[PDB]
Amino acid sequence: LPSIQLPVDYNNLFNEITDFLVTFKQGPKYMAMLQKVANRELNSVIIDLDDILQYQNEKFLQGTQADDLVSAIQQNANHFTELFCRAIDNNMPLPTKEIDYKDDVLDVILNQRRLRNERMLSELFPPNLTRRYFLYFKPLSQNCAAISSKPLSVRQIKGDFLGQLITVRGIITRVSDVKPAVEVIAYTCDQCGYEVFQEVNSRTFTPLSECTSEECSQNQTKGQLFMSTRASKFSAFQECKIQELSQQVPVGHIPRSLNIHVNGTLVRSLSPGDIVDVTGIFLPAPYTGFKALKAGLLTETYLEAQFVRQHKKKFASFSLTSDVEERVMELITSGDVYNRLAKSIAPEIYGNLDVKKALLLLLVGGVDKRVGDGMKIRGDINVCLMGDPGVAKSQLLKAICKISPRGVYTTGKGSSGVGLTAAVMKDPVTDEMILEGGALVLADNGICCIDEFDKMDESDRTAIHEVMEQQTISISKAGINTTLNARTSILAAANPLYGRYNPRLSPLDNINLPAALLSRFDILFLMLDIPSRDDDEKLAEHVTYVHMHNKQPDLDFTPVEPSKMREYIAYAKTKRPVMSEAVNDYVVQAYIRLRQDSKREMDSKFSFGQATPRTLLGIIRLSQALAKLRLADMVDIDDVEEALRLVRVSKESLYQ
Amino acid sequence: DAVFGDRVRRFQEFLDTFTSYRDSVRSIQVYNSNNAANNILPHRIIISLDDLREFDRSFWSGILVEPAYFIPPAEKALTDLADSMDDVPHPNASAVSSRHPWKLSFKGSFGAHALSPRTLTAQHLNKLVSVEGIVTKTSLVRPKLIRSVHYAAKTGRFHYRDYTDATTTLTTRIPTPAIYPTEDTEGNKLTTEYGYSTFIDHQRITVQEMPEMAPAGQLPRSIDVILDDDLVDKTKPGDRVNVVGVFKSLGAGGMNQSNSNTLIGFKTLILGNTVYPLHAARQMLTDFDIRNINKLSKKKDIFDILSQSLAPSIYGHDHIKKAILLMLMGGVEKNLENGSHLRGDINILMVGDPSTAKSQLLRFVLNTASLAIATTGRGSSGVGLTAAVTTRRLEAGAMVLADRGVVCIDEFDKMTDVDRVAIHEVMEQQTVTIAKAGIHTTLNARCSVIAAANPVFGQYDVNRDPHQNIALPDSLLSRFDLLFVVTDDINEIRDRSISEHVLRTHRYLPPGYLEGEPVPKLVTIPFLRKYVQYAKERVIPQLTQEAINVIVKNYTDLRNDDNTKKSPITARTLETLIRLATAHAKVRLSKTVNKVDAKVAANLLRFALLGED
Amino acid sequence: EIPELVPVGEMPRNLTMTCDRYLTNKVIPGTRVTIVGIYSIYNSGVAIRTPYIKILGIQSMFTEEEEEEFLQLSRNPKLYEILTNSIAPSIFGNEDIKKAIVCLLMGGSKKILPDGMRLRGDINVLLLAKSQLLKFVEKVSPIAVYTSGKGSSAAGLTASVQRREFYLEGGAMVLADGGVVCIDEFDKMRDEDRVAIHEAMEQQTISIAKAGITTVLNSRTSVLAAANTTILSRFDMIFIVKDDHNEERDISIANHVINIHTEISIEKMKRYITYCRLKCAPRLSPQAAEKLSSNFVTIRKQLLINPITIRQLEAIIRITESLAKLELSPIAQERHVDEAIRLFQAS
DNA sequence: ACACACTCTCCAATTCTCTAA
DNA sequence: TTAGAGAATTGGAGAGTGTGTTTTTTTTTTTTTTT
Ligand SMILES: Nc1ncnc2c1ncn2[C@@H]1O[C@H](COP(=O)(O)OP(=O)(O)NP(=O)(O)O)[C@@H](O)[C@H]1O
Ligand SMILES: Nc1ncnc2c1ncn2[C@@H]1O[C@H](COP(=O)(O)OP(=O)(O)NP(=O)(O)O)[C@@H](O)[C@H]1O
Ligand SMILES: [Mg+2]
Ligand SMILES: [Mg+2]
Ligand SMILES: [Zn+2]
Repeated sequence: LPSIQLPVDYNNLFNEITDFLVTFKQGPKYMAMLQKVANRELNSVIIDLDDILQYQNEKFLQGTQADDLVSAIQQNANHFTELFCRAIDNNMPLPTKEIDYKDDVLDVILNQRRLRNERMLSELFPPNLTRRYFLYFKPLSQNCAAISSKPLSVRQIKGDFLGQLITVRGIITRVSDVKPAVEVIAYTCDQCGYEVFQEVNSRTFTPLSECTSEECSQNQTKGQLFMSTRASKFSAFQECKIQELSQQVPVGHIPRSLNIHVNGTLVRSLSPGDIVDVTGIFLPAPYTGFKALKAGLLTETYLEAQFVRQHKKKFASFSLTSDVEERVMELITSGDVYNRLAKSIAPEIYGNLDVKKALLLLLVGGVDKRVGDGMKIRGDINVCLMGDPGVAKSQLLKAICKISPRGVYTTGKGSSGVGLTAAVMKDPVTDEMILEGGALVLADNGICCIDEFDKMDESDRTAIHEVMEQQTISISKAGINTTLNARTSILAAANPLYGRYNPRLSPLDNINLPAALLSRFDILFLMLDIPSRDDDEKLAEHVTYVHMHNKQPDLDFTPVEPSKMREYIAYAKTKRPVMSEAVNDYVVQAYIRLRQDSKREMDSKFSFGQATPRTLLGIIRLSQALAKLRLADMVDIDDVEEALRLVRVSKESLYQ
Repeated sequence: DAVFGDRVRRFQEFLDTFTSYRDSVRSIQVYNSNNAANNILPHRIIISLDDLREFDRSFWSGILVEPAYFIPPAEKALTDLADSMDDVPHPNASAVSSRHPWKLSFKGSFGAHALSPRTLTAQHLNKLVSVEGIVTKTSLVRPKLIRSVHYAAKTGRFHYRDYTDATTTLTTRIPTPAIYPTEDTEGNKLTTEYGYSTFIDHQRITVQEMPEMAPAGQLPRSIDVILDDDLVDKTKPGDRVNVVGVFKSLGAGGMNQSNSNTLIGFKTLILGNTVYPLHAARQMLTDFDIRNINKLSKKKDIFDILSQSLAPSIYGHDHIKKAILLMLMGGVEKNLENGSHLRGDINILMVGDPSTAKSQLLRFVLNTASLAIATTGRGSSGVGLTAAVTTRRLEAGAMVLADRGVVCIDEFDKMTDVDRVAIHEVMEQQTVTIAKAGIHTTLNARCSVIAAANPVFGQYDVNRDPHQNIALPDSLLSRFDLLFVVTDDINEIRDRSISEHVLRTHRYLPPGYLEGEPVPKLVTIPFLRKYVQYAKERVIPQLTQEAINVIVKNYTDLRNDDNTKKSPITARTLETLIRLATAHAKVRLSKTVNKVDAKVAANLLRFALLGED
Repeated sequence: EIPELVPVGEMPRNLTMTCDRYLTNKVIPGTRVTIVGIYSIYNSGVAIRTPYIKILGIQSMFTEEEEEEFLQLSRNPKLYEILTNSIAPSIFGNEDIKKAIVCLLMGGSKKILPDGMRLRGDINVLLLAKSQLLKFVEKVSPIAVYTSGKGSSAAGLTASVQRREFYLEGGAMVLADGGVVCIDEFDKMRDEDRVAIHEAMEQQTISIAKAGITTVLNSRTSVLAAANTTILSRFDMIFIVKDDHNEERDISIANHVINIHTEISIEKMKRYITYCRLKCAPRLSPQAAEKLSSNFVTIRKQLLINPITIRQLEAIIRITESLAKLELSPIAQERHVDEAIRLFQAS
């Protein structure tokens, strides 16, 4: 009933929008996109607010006043999706190329309807019915920066923000599968042969049932309406949920969450377990009909997604733009990348260089193989660290957990073999049975870190056997019978029996693992804490420096930063280097010697069990990883001898 | 109607007379106006109910007996005062029509209206009351609509409307249907302007009488409270709290036609006006405290004074007292630029004969640390001590609850092997991680551990190895910074001294009591708590080359020289030296660690480790 | 309905009823009452309604002259003998057992220090015929609980966690808080209670951190126990019951049994014990301190040339205070110290 | 307040009848 | 034989009224404390 004044007039802002779309350039930037839309080449338009800020600054420096459109579309974001769409529809250019127009049902229907009106004469339909494109806003760069550039945790999203454009940081908990949602519905009248349309915005609607057209009415033609899919307009819909990071929850509270909606080409971007910076519009969800009359003033709410930024680029997302090319050329031209990359893993830890080199080869991994008859062979590498207390095992393990784009960390005592693999939970109130994957599934195509491996129960450790070699999980339980994919490499850490390693016994007595499991690790590294006045002094001088400066001590060596390291590793995981006959003869001859030496010494104090055929393929996998890191397309004997050295060094700790 | 204006005038006279409230309005406004140009303070003021009594008794009793007729005009007058004071020009679209007035809160002298949930009675309805109890439940936060704004497409005019519900206002009005208008009076189609509309936060809680007051094992009684705007989420379950607000009734009570024959009663609530906690830990320093703390720190031997003032009722064990003081101060926690973490908190273990004050000394820490949890070793399971699953929801254990605090474990030797191994992560990585059916999560647990145990043979046997006397694995003993062995060696003068000491202790009488009625210098514990709090918040000592020169030499000699030492020596021993030196420098309020601190830390570690100084 | 009215083999019938204004909050559960009210029906089959009643009416520290008697008792020169004689008078002999029960009923004095440490007031005794004394103690004590070693539930003596969500319940150590508790066979204690009673006795608390529960329970009580090892160290005094076989005693008991089949009284003594606990909490004189410390070092030296420990010196002090409490003397004296060490011969 | 089921009422469309050219 | 003036019978347009709606196992997988 009443009315107020406000500082904003939308006519001025509409004029600014139509100038911006036809003038801005880094021809003008957005007219190329609209030409691609007109050619049917492109389905969505992404508006950059950095452009609008730049445009405002340039117009100001030319000595003229202008409205602050950037804050104006952040404060009340919902309304401007319509203004930009009307401007785009007004200014859309004509096609540059032939289209085959007859493929469109709506074109035929509207052409015939226009012809009917033309004959009869001897808005027509809602404009939403012919918008072939989607439109989204991208928030301000924080380095140019405003609230949309600054991430909020899910607790900080108060009721003040309803209507605004914001950014949210958290973990995704669940994702729905895609289904269609109506936008414009189409009907046919039987007796008078005429078509009518209806537009849907709310969660529910009543379909039409009477032909209220004036011509039909004046012919007293009370015809029947029928619905049609073939000329209705749908859009893809998906719903998700986001939840705050566990390390940001205040003490004694339960974590909170938000509902996310996604439409258009942005669909199936999110996935469960992702850590992500989502940005969008935060809105209420009104009730409808009789429910609204007795629901009260408490409103449900949700987030309309507009753009999504991931924290770590998955290795599958790689493509060699020249921006990346220029950076990998730095490492390639500098040379000796193997040592530099290994030295760059956890620089705050002194020494341990061979362990770091082994863990770099774990990050790269071997080549997947699939024979013409259907047999397949594991490409992943498995590694284990066995050693005394206080030698940085947990610390080094947790450092590698940062580099990998997909990975999880777990400890032996806190873990169930079920929850480690996959569980059949009677989760809903409806008594339904549903399968939910465990840690080894969440680490699919990544690394799984298992600390305190010696504390985990002997029965529960057997769950890992199938995943380690076959990279799959098989379940046959109440109402569920399926196989899941688990393409994951395992890294584990343990103390020997009795804690500190005991020289009175053999290595196998100290290790205390069964034969079938000890074989599934490609490398097991044995590391012992033996005092030395000389080495202890150097280690202490290094650690004390680190505590003093927060920096590793350096005179010669500069580590590569983790980002450039990820780019190099991601580029290196694409190569698939092949073997050759000269190399094959050498490794074939090496394998015989290993088994003969094992047979000779099964009695001996220097025994470590017997070399199985899985030790041959371990050599091939390590060799191929080394070939990948030098960006080759061919394994070289130089790789094989290093792969043998790296296996030999694991046992030298036994000899003080 | 006319009476509303006069009440606004009379409260304006009060606000002009008692000027300390104008300063409050103005200071909040200028603070908010400053940082807006770069957190924000709420538009709320607390008035002393005594000032209002001395100013006008007729207004005082009106606020206190008829709040629905006196609180609204008073609050209106406060908003006019804040609005007439100068404010930033050219407000934005949302600021122009925020629908956000200032709000009141009260303190002091409620008299007869200070109550508890058991005694709140139908006579007190519509009065302003104060209640005390324990929070038991809290709802989720929800937004609530109060105003909406609409733009008319053809005419270019902005329209608006307001909404009400029975819990939003002290006075009573016709309820509103929560519908959005789609069309103008003149037939123009409307659009809704989110971001210009106004929504507020809402939360319901429940408060119950304290269990100490429950009669005869009878059922306890409780009330529901309504909170909104600024008051949301300032409490959690288990809090002891005192709430101020108006006590009111709701609904039709079955007189709107029902099957009950109207035997059922009306519903009732308290509308939260102000909330205060109860202490049942933290203290806030006055200026004089800063002066005294800084002056005392320049004595020659502050460490001796402070350490001997811990548990003066316990004779002897000087070194354990010094170790506990350094534990309460702690080291400095490091986070490196690559995300790597280096531990800061000190863990202590003590093992010894029966009756040698182990449990009695362990009990003292629980009553001087700001956050402390206590448990017996056999009364706790691995999951209960770290974390457990429920319904999926994950529930914290004792080590997760004391995050930045200390945890005390008595009868540590009785804990089973299956329970002990759950602790190996928490004492170094300072986290808890679970991987069970339907759950994977990491939790933080940053505390310091102090614990007591009995040796294997019931008394310590010097004629057998320390490993034979102490049945724990080497990987666990390595995680304790200081390991103390203590025994009851029989000697004449020692026995005489201790016995005379406990007899002098048992002859104490508290100050306010006649004899037989039932109930160097030492700083008082209430001052020592302030000293520890100040030192832990305001000083962060950085390491120096002179300290490092001592630390490196001591570590390499101690590790390499062959001796009958009672604990394994590893890379973690070096960190114990750095932590102890940093904590001693912090006692001294020094901005940097010096050679003296490193020397003292070495002389404490040598005593505990090699048994002799 | 009244228990002595119900027809045999049937569970009792009941009614629901309403009251308002001054008739509210006038009664509590378990009380027998008489009611006047209108009997009527209300809405809540065919043409059928529930009945109820509207109520219109319901029916259901010391004086000066009391404490004068207690004061006259306090100045009697043989009061200690009188109270010992008044305890289980049918039981022959066993003088020191009766003396120890008097001290257990009277207790020492609680104290709190400037550094916040807290000093225990209670007493604990163990007995190795014996069934009668625990029942007598249960009757004479102002507050009392009686149990056998297995306990009344899966809580046992101390407490336990049970299960569906988990919960916790306390046994007969938590329930007797503030009073006395007596155990009828201490050897039948359960495994969890064997370890948990250490905290319950030394700390006067029970603490649990299991299945997400994290709480501490109060256990402020004096324990009397009997049976038929290291657990004896928890008690202040231990004694073994003794018997005599006079035929006249059994004949007298049998004659009394036939009579039912065909010195100070309990209530007065209970009220006196209550009065003394409320009025007096006495302190050691310096002479007692020199005496006790000299005796302590003497016993340790004698044992060294041939154990006593501080946790037993602090028990002798509590016994000494409890002996001075009978006289209402505000100070304890060498007279009490002598009888305290004399009675300390548990062996 | 929002789709439905059911009731009530008035008005004009229709067919039938009579009269005269 | 056509047609036009007047009367009677019926249909359904459409207006009105009242109404209803939100909201002890038994079998099977998994974690936890208890003997
Ligand atoms: N070479 C090293 N360089 C730097 N710090 C080291 C080195 N070796 C050991 N440390 C320190 O040793 C401490 C303990 O490391 P941590 O990873 O917890 O040991 P761990 O091998 O997991 N021992 P445990 O879990 O008992 O088997 C850390 O603070 C490290 O800084
Ligand atoms: N200076 C002291 N030295 C030793 N014990 C003392 C001292 N002062 C008091 N005590 C008393 O010693 C008794 C036993 O102390 P407590 O701390 O329980 O020993 P403990 O080491 O825990 N023995 P235990 O429970 O068998 O492991 C208490 O009653 C204390 O009051
Ligand atoms: Mg570790
Ligand atoms: Mg003790
Ligand atoms: Zn039609």
